[PDB]
Amino acid sequence: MGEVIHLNVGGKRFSTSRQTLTWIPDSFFSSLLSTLKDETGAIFIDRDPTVFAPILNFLRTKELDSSLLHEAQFYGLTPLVRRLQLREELDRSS
Repeated sequence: MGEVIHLNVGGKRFSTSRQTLTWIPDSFFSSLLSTLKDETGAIFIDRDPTVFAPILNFLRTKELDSSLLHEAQFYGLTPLVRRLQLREELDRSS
């Protein structure tokens, strides 16, 4: 049961599950999977992959581990955006 989704994000390859990409509703991925594919049949995402790895690992693990915030906003990853903004609030000295 389930579906394996292969992604090509600006030339860097990732493989994940449909579940991982769709637990956040109304996101970029929600729409994407409701498209452009490369030679290999992977879904192509025309974005810099530099911070995609930490985005993907958040979607997998539901825990964290700025450009990350900006990409999370682009992809419409609501809880990640929130937790990143609150991380900033936590650090405030004024």
